[PDB]
Amino acid sequence: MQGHPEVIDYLNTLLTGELAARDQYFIHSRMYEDWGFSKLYERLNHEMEEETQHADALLRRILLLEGTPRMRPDDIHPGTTVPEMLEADLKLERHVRAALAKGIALCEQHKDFVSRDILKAQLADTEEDHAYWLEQQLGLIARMGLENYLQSQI
Amino acid sequence: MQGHPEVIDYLNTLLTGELAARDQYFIHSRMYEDWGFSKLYERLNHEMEEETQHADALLRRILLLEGTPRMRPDDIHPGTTVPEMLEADLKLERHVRAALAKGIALCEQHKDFVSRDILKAQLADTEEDHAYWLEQQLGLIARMGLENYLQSQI
Amino acid sequence: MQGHPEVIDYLNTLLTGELAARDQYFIHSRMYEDWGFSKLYERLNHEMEEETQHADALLRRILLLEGTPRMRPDDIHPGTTVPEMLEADLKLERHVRAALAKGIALCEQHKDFVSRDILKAQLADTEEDHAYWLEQQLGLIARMGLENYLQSQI
Amino acid sequence: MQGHPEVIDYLNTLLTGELAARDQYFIHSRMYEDWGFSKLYERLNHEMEEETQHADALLRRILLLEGTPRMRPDDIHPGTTVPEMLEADLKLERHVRAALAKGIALCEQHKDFVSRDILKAQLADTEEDHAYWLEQQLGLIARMGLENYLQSQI
Amino acid sequence: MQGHPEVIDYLNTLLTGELAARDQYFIHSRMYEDWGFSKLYERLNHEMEEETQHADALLRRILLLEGTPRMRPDDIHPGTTVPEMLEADLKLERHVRAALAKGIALCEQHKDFVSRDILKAQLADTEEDHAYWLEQQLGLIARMGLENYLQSQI
Amino acid sequence: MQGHPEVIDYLNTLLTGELAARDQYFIHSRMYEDWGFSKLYERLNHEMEEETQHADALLRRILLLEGTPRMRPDDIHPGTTVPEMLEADLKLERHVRAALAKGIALCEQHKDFVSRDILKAQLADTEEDHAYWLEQQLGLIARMGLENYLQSQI
Amino acid sequence: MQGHPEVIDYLNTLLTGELAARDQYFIHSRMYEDWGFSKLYERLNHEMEEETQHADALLRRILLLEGTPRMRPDDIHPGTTVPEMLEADLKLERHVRAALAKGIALCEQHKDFVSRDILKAQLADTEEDHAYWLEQQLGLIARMGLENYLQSQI
Amino acid sequence: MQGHPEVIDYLNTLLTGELAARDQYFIHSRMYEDWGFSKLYERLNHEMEEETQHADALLRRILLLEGTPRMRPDDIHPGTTVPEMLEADLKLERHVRAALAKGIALCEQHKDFVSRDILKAQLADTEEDHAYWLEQQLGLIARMGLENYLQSQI
Amino acid sequence: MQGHPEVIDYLNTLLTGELAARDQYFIHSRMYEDWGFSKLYERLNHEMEEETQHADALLRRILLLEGTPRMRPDDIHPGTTVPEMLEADLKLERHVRAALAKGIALCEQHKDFVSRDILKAQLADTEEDHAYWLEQQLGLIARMGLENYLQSQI
Amino acid sequence: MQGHPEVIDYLNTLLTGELAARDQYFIHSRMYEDWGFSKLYERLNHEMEEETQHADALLRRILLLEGTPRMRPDDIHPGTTVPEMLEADLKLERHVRAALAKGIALCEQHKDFVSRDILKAQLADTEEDHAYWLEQQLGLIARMGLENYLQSQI
Amino acid sequence: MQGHPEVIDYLNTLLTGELAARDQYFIHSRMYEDWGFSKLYERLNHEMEEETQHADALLRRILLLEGTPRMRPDDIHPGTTVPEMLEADLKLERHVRAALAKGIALCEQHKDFVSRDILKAQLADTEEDHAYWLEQQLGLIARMGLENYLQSQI
Amino acid sequence: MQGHPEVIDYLNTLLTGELAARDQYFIHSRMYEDWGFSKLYERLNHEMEEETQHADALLRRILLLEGTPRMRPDDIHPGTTVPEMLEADLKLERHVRAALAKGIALCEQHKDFVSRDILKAQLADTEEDHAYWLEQQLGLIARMGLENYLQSQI
Ligand SMILES: [Fe+3]
Ligand SMILES: [Fe+3]
Ligand SMILES: [Fe+3]
Ligand SMILES: [Fe+3]
Ligand SMILES: [Fe+3]
Ligand SMILES: [Fe+3]
Ligand SMILES: [Fe+3]
Ligand SMILES: [Fe+3]
Ligand SMILES: [Fe+3]
Ligand SMILES: [Fe+3]
Ligand SMILES: [Fe+3]
Ligand SMILES: [Fe+3]
Ligand SMILES: [Fe+3]
Ligand SMILES: [Fe+3]
Ligand SMILES: [Fe+3]
Ligand SMILES: [Fe+3]
Ligand SMILES: [Fe+3]
Ligand SMILES: [Fe+3]
Ligand SMILES: [Fe+3]
Ligand SMILES: [Fe+3]
Ligand SMILES: [Fe+3]
Ligand SMILES: [Fe+3]
Ligand SMILES: [Fe+3]
Ligand SMILES: [Fe+3]
Ligand SMILES: [Fe+3]
Ligand SMILES: [Fe+3]
Ligand SMILES: [Fe+3]
Ligand SMILES: [Fe+3]
Ligand SMILES: [Fe+3]
Ligand SMILES: [Fe+3]
Ligand SMILES: [Fe+3]
Ligand SMILES: [Fe+3]
Ligand SMILES: [Fe+3]
Ligand SMILES: [Fe+3]
Ligand SMILES: [Fe+3]
Ligand SMILES: [Fe+3]
Ligand code: NA
Ligand code: NA
Ligand code: NA
Ligand code: NA
Repeated sequence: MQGHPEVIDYLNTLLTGELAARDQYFIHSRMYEDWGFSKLYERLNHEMEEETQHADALLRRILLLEGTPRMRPDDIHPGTTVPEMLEADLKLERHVRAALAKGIALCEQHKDFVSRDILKAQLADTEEDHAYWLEQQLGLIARMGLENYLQSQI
Repeated sequence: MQGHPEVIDYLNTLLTGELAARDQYFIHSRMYEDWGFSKLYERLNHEMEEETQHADALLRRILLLEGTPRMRPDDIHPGTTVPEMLEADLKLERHVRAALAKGIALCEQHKDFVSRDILKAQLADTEEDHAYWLEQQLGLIARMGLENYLQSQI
Repeated sequence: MQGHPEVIDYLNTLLTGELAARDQYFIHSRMYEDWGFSKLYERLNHEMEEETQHADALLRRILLLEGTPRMRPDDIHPGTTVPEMLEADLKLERHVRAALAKGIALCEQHKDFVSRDILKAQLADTEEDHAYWLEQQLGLIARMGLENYLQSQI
Repeated sequence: MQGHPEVIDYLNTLLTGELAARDQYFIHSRMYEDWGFSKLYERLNHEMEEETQHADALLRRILLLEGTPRMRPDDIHPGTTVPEMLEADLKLERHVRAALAKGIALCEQHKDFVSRDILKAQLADTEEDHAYWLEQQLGLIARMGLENYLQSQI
Repeated sequence: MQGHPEVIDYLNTLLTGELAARDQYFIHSRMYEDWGFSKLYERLNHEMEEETQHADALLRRILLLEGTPRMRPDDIHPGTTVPEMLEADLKLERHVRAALAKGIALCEQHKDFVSRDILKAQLADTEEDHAYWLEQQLGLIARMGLENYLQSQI
Repeated sequence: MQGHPEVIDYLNTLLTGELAARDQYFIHSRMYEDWGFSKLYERLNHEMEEETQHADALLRRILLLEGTPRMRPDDIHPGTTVPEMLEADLKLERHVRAALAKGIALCEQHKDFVSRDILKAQLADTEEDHAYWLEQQLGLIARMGLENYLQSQI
Repeated sequence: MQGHPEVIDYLNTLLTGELAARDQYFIHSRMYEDWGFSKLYERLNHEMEEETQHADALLRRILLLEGTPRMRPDDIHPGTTVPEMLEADLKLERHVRAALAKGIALCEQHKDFVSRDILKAQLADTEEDHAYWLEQQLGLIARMGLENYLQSQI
Repeated sequence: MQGHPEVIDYLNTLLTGELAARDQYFIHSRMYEDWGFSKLYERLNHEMEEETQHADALLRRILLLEGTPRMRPDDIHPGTTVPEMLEADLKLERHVRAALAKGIALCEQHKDFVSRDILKAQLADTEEDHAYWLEQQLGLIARMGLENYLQSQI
Repeated sequence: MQGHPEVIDYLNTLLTGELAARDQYFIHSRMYEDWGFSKLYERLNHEMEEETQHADALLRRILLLEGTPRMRPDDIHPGTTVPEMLEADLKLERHVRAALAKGIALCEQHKDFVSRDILKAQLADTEEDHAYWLEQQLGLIARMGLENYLQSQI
Repeated sequence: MQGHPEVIDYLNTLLTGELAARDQYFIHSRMYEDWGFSKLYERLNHEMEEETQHADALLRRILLLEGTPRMRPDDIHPGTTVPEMLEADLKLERHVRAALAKGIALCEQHKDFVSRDILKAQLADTEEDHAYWLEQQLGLIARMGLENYLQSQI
Repeated sequence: MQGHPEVIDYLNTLLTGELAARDQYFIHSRMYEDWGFSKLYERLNHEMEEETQHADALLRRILLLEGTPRMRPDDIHPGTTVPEMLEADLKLERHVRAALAKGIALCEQHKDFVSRDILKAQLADTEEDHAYWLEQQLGLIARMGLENYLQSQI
Repeated sequence: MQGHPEVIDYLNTLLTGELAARDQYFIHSRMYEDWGFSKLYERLNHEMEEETQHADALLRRILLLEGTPRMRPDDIHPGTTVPEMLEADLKLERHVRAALAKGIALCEQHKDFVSRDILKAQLADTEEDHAYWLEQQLGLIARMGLENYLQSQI
């Protein structure tokens, strides 16, 4: 079934954003593991699997709409310390959030309600789970200090 | 069976106090969750269920005595930081404790011994579990400092 | 993540409406129990738990959006007979329904699609379960008469 | 295997009658549910599944006989109250009964004994279960009055 | 251990009251069974077992206090119709309630706190279960009429 | 609860479309079975059950909104060969898709968000499962030829 | 119990027809096995068991009616290729079908309704299972070609 | 549903025949038991249960057809020795067989095909099980002599 | 929470009494074991565990009230023969009983109802179990003589 | 532990090759699914998971050696038909094979035997499983033709 | 089978290194236990078992090659504080790593590929598990400070 | 994938060596069985299965490399007594060992690292299991004498 070219193009923009989120969590989770923070490894490894599923949903929708998926991830920007990595991932999730919300409005304007619903499901994941967890960690650092926080993530 | 109007009125005063305790623990438990302190969320969520049961016992007793329950909670006074919230809940429990003890004496004076027993059961919960746990947390903060304490409640 | 002040304020308006629905079902379910209608007690006790979950969803969303939840329930208006209580609860659910629908439109206008989805989930509960059950009971009373209906709810 | 054209045509007449019986029970069962009569919903939902199987048997037999099935249901005539719906379904079953009996005689005259047996199986269902249950409900209404009857079907 | 003679004598007064409550429920439960009201038989049979336990607690306490139990039940006053029997049992429970409350005050004045606690346990049973159930049945009769109520107790 | 007449009327238009989809899959699944293609029978039998559920959702929503459901299916247009039947079902699903999308926009304009959500759930089924499967079969025929495809569906 | 001589004689005619059907399926199933078509072996082996049961029913009925069974099978006419064998079995089943239908009419004319019912059970097997399966295979060959069909029966 | 008076009357004639068959097997089975032939007791006790089911089917059909069942059994004619009882039961079953066959023809002439099918089911039981077993026992007596036969039935 | 100094002091007086009861049962139970009376060892070992729990309840309550527990047991007065030990333990329990009852009155006068309830629970244990068992043993000795009694406690 | 810069750089070259292999299998597996070839979807989905593990091994080794992983995948070159995609994946695996073999020689020359072993494990996967499977599919197409091959992968 | 004398001698050099690693972990694990760090005891106890297996592999290989194992461990150099012990073990593992890598090159030059493989297996253990874990602990100390780190190892 | 001709040729040389080892163990194991040495039969039967797997690995690798396997086993040289057979098998394993080691060096020189790894796995089996077991048996004979050794292998 042929989708609207503007919707297909924008789904492709989101797809390359999700492939990048997957890859940023791939490097960050392994960096956390390398430093001995098993709880941060486990959380970010789990998020990497979740972004792979987000990407998969977009990729499959683009194919169903007879589009050609764009498979190059956006460039990523890993941190070099725990606070920088948490900040970098939060910036990433805020960008995804804004990009999804623009896509939701676009899908409504092109009367593609199934694509809109796919994006809204990911927006809820982005706001209520991914970004929220990151905000919580930065807030825990602010309240107990970085050293106590890092001890809790061994 | 028609209860004594003074006892019914005082049970209503206690009921609105218990509905408020339930609601203060509702907001505090969710604030703790929002900040990433799962152990404080779990404890205060559990206390919210316990105050709902305390309220239920009073509400049912008022109806059995052919009274009309007052269902508006007392106003609550949530804190804005972990130490303020613990303090606010302790002040709340101390007020409940005093209110229950006055009610126990009142029920005895009106020879309503079943109502008295209902209140004494809640007084033991208030003193030996609710208030006691809060005193313990504030004492833990005093002994290990706030930052170490907050780390323990993740 | 900072939500739009108008959306946060309106979520707070809905929250105090849900806290009230919880409390109206608390008093009504216990009144039904007091009169020996176990089936009405069980149904309204279950709805009280459902409104507590509705309130919880709004409260958590307000906190996630960096708002301060308003915890005072709206005033409630319990009935004094079975038909009055059913009517009062239906009036309550119709008001909730209208309030949610206005909030859904508001969330769309502020491009807060996750908040909109939270409200739409509650709107479906309100229309297809809560209000619907109440309409059914009043219709059963109309068809078999009040006395036969009350016998069926022992 | 090529069936007799008169038998195929008459099986088609019965098929559109069975598709209609299925659809009348579809609307009636959901109307009963909408009014809170779960026992009438369950019974008529079950009959809707039984008429779907009756239709299926006729449809498959028509295809086996190298006929082309007629898939438009006959028009249906739903009631607007419980007594009218029971009456309308009984009128429907009486019509089906007569139509099946004519078909049984026709199949014998064309020496199509397998088609005859298919119809006789449905005739027994129609007389001994479908129509019989409806006669029983109308008789229960006559003996205990409509209001007591409707109470029994909640 | 020698109890206070006034307390022992009053426990004996209560014991003969409990033996009577047991016997009134014995005759009423069997009358209900004789008329075909299995639910009233089961409830009053259960209450007869509960009053036997109440009597047993008093009898054992009197012996422990080196008193001689009085074993003649008070005279009972069975009804002749369902409404009269419910009324007669409610009058019985109201009398027990008042007698227990006087005994509680007496035990306190003689500093016999264990006897007081035994009586308070029975007072809660009397008010919150025995008398309450009877009030509920009479209220159900008032709301749905006697005939519908009796049908519900088959 | 009284729905908007334009929304009720349009839900009725969709209902007769879903009843037709159910019936087209009823005849097609049995035709496939008659020819020995058990895999096509099983798939289309399953879709017939899915369209019955789609119809049921619309029918129930119309009743809840105090409308009168229209129960006559739209006319159907069965094929006479496997490729024609697949094509006819795809044309059917494309029509359903367009009709649902118009209804979604209509429900939004009348601020009936629960009806809108019911339609969006069916739109996702229509696009991502029903129509998609049919497109896949026609594409398999194009890639391996009809004869090899039909062999795979025995 | 002495049956009618014309009915006994005709049952014997059918018995020798069923013994032949058993034997034609015996040779065909083993020929299919010899060529490597396990699915055709399994199907025709199963039909051979079914014809043995058909023969058994006739043989037992003839004995019950005090007749002497004729045990020589009719001559059979096996094919030499898969299409010829399917055709030969279909011709066989069409002959059985016609012979059974004549016997059904004969049994009715001699008021032997139990014999008639035995024949009608076999007629349904013959039309709806045995002949139908063979028609389906020939139709599959027509639709996908012989080579693809034979591959599917390995 | 009102049956044809001639069919109802004839079903009543059959019903009194089946009630008699039940009663003849009641006395015969107990006579066999009294003499120590447990195998004949068990067989005839089982047949008595089967005739009770035959009677039940006729009785229920007569009521469904709005007839009044005739409940007096036909007179029975028990034997006084094992060979006489077997003979008497065979004569009974032959009479039932003939009566059922006449009823089958009558039901067809009045186009009551469900009643006809009820009778045909009983006719098969009568011919293939009840009468057949009795013929077998008499034949066993003829082949091994009465004394050896009776030994086998201990 | 700061308790009343007079209540704390009196709880301390009771605590040292309970620590002594524990220790008197420790020596007596082991003396009984040393002489071969396993049943007296088991009973007094069990009472020693019960007094340890009584002491624990008082100790914990004193700490909760911000008092400093007094941990020196009162002096104990073990017997030298079975009758002397039973007598010594009964004297001990009578003293505990009186001390608890005075404490109950004191707690009421200082409106410390939770402390009062703790004491009343122990008073019931003291009267109805500990002292009662001892009275029973001395009474058994009086009724069967010491030698028969001691034989029963091996 | 600081690795040799030339080895770290070459591991990074391999890592971006493995991230690309993962992504080419991501798009190809979903394209196969979109066309209805479930067996090709399952195989390539499984290979995508295997390349993710290959990438993970390299990424972790680079971090252990105190290098900074390069996370941008190499560009990929998806096909547009089944034969092109198989060819494109085989070209990809041949390139990986050659790149790994060069890396193995490099690791030996820098006496990094653990890195060498990591690469040799992946080389065996590449040659004996990934590339081999692709060669097999192309060979199956050559032997049975593309259409028969594609039928086998439904 | 006679091994090369230079390879046997070098395996002996490695064996005495592994016996020493076992013994250094023996003393360190017990020192950690003595200080109350159960997690460091468990880890180093596990490494002591792993070095015993490394030694065993070398010892067995030397015997298989008809060499005489050297069983004196190299001298060890335990630390006196947690940071010194971690450092001392890391220095030990770095020395083992270098010694193994030299042995791998030596085995290749003498074409003893099985001995080489034994050493490479231990080299991977040394680099990727033993040394890596130690680097991680020192890095955790650097990031959260020694005191927080030691608390985490209780 | 086309392997290097020199590597393929040498793998073929090894393959015919492994086929011979399989066959020498086939004859030796059966000779041991024939003489009553079940333990030698079981061991050499197991080695025959192991050499079949070694051959299989080489054969499959040669095919993967697009070579043509040479399937003639090398000539074998069975012994005629237990000591001769053990010696002959040890000579065989020493030859295999040397042949594998030459092949390992050859594979490295042609940069075929997967083939090298296949050979190294077999070299470890040859040295550490096959040859080692044989050396052990000859050494056991030297230490306890042949007669005692043979007794141990019954
Ligand atoms: Fe998750
Ligand atoms: Fe995402
Ligand atoms: Fe995300
Ligand atoms: Fe608790
Ligand atoms: Fe409370
Ligand atoms: Fe509280
Ligand atoms: Fe619910
Ligand atoms: Fe709500
Ligand atoms: Fe609600
Ligand atoms: Fe049924
Ligand atoms: Fe039907
Ligand atoms: Fe019907
Ligand atoms: Fe009870
Ligand atoms: Fe009582
Ligand atoms: Fe009572
Ligand atoms: Fe599905
Ligand atoms: Fe649909
Ligand atoms: Fe559809
Ligand atoms: Fe079959
Ligand atoms: Fe047959
Ligand atoms: Fe047949
Ligand atoms: Fe039977
Ligand atoms: Fe019968
Ligand atoms: Fe019979
Ligand atoms: Fe005890
Ligand atoms: Fe005590
Ligand atoms: Fe005590
Ligand atoms: Fe794999
Ligand atoms: Fe790879
Ligand atoms: Fe690969
Ligand atoms: Fe390990
Ligand atoms: Fe080591
Ligand atoms: Fe090590
Ligand atoms: Fe082995
Ligand atoms: Fe080998
Ligand atoms: Fe070998
Ligand atoms: Na700390
Ligand atoms: Na009634
Ligand atoms: Na083909
Ligand atoms: Na004999």
